[PDB]
Amino acid sequence: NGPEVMSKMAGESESNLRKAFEEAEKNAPAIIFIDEIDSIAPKRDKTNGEVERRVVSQLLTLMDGMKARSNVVVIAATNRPNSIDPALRRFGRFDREVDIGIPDATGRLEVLRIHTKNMKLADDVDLEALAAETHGYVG
Amino acid sequence: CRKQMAQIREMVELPLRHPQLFKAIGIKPPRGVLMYGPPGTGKTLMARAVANETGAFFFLINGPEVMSKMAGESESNLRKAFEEAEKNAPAIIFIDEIDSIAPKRDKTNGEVERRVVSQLLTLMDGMKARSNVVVIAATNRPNSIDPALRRFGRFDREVDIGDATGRLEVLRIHTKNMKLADDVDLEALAAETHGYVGADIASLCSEAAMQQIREKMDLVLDSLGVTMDNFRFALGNSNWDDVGGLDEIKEELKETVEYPVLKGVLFYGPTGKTLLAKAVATEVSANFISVKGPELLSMWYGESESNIRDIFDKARAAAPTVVFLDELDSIAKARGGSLGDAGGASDRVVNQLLTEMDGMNAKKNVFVIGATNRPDQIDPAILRPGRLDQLIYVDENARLSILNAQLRKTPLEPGLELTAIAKATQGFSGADLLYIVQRAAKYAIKDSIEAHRQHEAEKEVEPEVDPVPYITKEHFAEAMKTAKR
Amino acid sequence: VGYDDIGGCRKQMAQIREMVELPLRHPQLFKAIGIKPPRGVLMYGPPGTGKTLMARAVANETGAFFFLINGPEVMSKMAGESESNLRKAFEEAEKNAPAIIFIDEIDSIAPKRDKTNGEVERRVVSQLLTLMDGMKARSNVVVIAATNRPNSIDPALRRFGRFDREVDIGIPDATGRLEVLRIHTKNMKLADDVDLEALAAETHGYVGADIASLCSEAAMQQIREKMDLIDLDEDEIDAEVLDSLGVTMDNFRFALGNSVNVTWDDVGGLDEIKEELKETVEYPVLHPDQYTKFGLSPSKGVLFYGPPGTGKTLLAKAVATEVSANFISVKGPELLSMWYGESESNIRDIFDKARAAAPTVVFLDELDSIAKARGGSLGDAGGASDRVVNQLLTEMDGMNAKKNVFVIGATNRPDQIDPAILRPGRLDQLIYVPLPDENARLSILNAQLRKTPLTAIAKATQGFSGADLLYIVQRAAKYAIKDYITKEHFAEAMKTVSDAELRRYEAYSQQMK
Amino acid sequence: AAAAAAAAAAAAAVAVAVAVAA
Ligand SMILES: Nc1ncnc2c1ncn2[C@@H]1O[C@H](COP(=O)(O)OP(=O)(O)O)[C@@H](O)[C@H]1O
Ligand SMILES: Nc1ncnc2c1ncn2[C@@H]1O[C@H](COP(=O)(O)OP(=O)(O)O)[C@@H](O)[C@H]1O
Repeated sequence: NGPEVMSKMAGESESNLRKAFEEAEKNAPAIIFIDEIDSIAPKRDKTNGEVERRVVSQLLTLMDGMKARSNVVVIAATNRPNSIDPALRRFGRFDREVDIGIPDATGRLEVLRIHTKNMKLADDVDLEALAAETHGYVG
Repeated sequence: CRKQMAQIREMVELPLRHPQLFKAIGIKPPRGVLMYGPPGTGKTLMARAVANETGAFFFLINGPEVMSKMAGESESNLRKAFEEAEKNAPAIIFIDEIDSIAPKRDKTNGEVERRVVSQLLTLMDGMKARSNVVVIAATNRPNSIDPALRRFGRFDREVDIGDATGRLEVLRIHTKNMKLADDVDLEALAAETHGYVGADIASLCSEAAMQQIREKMDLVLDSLGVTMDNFRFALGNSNWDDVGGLDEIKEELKETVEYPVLKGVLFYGPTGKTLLAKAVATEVSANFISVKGPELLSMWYGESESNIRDIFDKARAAAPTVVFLDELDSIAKARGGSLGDAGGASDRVVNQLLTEMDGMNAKKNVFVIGATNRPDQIDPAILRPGRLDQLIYVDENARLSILNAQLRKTPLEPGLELTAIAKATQGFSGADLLYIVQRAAKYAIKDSIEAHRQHEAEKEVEPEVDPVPYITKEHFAEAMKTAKR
Repeated sequence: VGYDDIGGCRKQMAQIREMVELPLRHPQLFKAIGIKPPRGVLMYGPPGTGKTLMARAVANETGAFFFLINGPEVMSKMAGESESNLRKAFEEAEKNAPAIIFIDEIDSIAPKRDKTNGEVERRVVSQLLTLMDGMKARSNVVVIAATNRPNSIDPALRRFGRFDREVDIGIPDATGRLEVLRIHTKNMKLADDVDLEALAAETHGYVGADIASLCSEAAMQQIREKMDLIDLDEDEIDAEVLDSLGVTMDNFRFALGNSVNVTWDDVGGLDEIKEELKETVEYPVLHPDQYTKFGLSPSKGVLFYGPPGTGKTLLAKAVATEVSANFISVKGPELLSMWYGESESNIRDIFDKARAAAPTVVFLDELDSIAKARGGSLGDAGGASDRVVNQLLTEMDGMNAKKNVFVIGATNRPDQIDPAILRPGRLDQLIYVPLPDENARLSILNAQLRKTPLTAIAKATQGFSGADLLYIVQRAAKYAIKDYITKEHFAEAMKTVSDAELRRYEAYSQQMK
Repeated sequence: AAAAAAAAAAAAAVAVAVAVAA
């Protein structure tokens, strides 16, 4: 959880990230998912404190350090991509983006079918028509 | 970039290879070089070539790689880097992305930033004759730079880096560590690639590898090769002849333009004046800047000799250039006498135009291109000899060529001839032909939507992909019914 | 770094030298006379005029501490930061030995607290007021400020104690500019055939800071001219290249190329008018000792009037170039504005620029449009015309010093000007420029075709203007480019001014006599 | 142990002026 990397004792967030990566590495070529990276990775313009810099730099150096045998991948999921520290976008840290956009009519029909497949539907249901009026609906 | 490369090589050799000669000359102004221009031109490639062409030190410092968070951690780091570059040998310091540690100290509101820029200025100013160190700095935008950094002493030598061989070399460098194929030709990939720089070739190679892996998965380790088709479909899934008629007129115009560049011109008529201006701006091998008629006086704050003044300054800066003045009558309008606020504004605009057009000597190779439909409302003070004397007066074949060029990327019906439209329309223009074509397309789209709705109704109570895939002659005959001149 | 690097600012340099050295070299003298000096200077003038250089030279030649403060640099958007920066700067300056603080561009941080809207700027102004003058105001520290417009400063700042004295560092004169040029070129090795006097006379309108840029550009051009064929020391240094260096006249001329070039030669005819103009323009500047021993000021105004395209503006440019003065040419309608008080502001600004760089030739074309008869117009345009006319009257001859400015008017309707601009002391000289005669056509043909590869075409004019002859010459040149200058071009060009105007002009010339 | 701190200084506004055309 993004905002859950801080701690109470003086300078424990860095140790938290270090032990997190150590546990992710020592067990297996695992996959680690950091939620709401924007909460702990804002552009330098919007940074005034000092713990933010320390934790950001610790995360940068952890991301860069990647042995050939590690075989671990990071999954980032931010709904606010325009307010991220660009240092993370450099090659070797985060190169492959995934623009999860708004689905089309077929996608909306698929979602409708997925969600409605666990309820008692009357015979009159026609999800095809519903998947044409839900214009701006997303997920 | 032959000329720019030679200039940079001279500026990096003479102040780095013959310091004694420079001292004997008695001028030591060369200490900082800036490189601006559009992105993806080879500024980083030029920096790498300079660093790999000389055995001197290369202390590269990025823009945002100076911020730490500690008290004065950026100025101390800059001072340490400068002292190392001065102590090691006469060398060059490469500052990539200079747009990050120079917020102009006037719009910024931070503290560390306003202290670093000052540290960089006081470190660039504190270079003596015995240092023999140079600075090269790359940037993306040429406007977001502090003028104090571009002052005489720190940054005075700016270059504007505005090829296929470098692209082929980068491609062979990237793909030389992979079992690609046995029937691949990287020359075609280096020639067809125009705007890629540095990373686009790597992305193309990665996409080719991914497509090769996907190709040999749905149908094995040693039998893996990225063929030519993989790179072809990775490139395809990544990122004067148009003026019919007036052949002798366009030939004379081209010859006159070539001879002067080996001042101005004005077009008048009923016709394709903007088309001719676009063709000149496209197929002249020179710069081109176009503004509207009443768009040059819409900047306010005395736009009269402010917007036009800055337009002429930008034109004279990028010499040679072409100033496409659209709707010259609307701008000049024969100011004469009006006795009002609008009359005063028109007089001020006319005076600004006269004082920024008559002051163009043989230097700067300026060229003003004007166009109008009614030449009666043009100011005679601007049509006088010595300022703008040319008068280009502006058919069936031209109309046919325009109709054939407008319907290039259009699925027209095979049983259709455009000579009838060219012969029927005599005093028409390209705008009216475009309007007729758009009306025909609208009629075809309406017919297609009606056929689709009929097919949907019949299905609810199968045709091809489109019931009318091509525009028939009936659509054109119905679009030309409401066509005017 | 030293006083020897100062050129042209003799009186100001001596003044500051005294004010900074007397209380440091011999404090006991001031104890004997029993007062303290003023610790404050306000430099005002155009940018790039040795302000910072002079300040640092004084700081270096007199053992002290020099602290530089930039105007926008210390300004901060955040609250409570700017004044803290000022306080700490003054504190650390006071911690050192006798020191000289220098505030560059102080007008950016002194908005007078009158028309300002924000709160940070007025707070920093108050902080400056407290730091310079207050309980325990200052102890053995000197404060200097630099600005371009000194009127945009808080009046509380221009008071004794805060800024007691206000030195004026304007554009240097010919001798000072020569001093600056030789000071810069002293380090440079100068080749023969180069004379500094001519290069100082030609660079008439240069502020002084860009003289160094001119010299550097000339050196760069010379070294680039001797590097295309000579190697760039990519293998080994040579000894035959070190010798035989030095800039020549061509390099400096090229640098100057990087306000018009006329040398009394292109002008044809009008011999007596040329003689009178050079007479009345040259003596005020060439030999002013004769005037000052005769104790009388020189005439300044001149007015031409006649048909158009006769060479009035060309004559003005020629006389401006013959002397080493500047030249400001403006058109009549080019200064009018539809707003209230803007035309008069333009007139005042032009004349202030003219007086700030003497000697200067100001040229007013189409004077009828601007200096129309006040008379009676009963309209808003009439009011604007009256106001601008009055501004001209009071700016050409009013409560001014009139140090050295030569106003030259050129008009086409001499009857539409009020009888107050033509008063002696404003435009005393009224000289009618007539059409050229046969001999004048010979002269104009000879002077037009100087750098080009005649009586028959001179007699075939019959009362044309010089503009027509220029048109003929340009057409011939264009046909030569299209195709030495052949006779057929002139033969075919001969085929390709109202009498009423002539009548009116002669009427006014005779009535005037 | 560490600690945080709040700070709110000021902002920047825009004014509108009137002119008198002759
Ligand atoms: N009288 C002078 N003698 C020598 N150099 C001068 C003189 N006046 C101006 N300069 C040059 O002007 C350049 C810039 O002027 P400076 O006084 O440093 O700045 P500014 O007046 O713009 O604050 C410096 O290179 C200085 O050498
Ligand atoms: N005596 C002269 N010597 C050189 N050129 C002249 C002379 N008289 C007229 N001309 C030329 O004819 C035109 C004279 O008009 P100009 O100098 O603009 O004056 P005006 O203010 O009277 O319109 C210019 O093209 C000028 O080059």
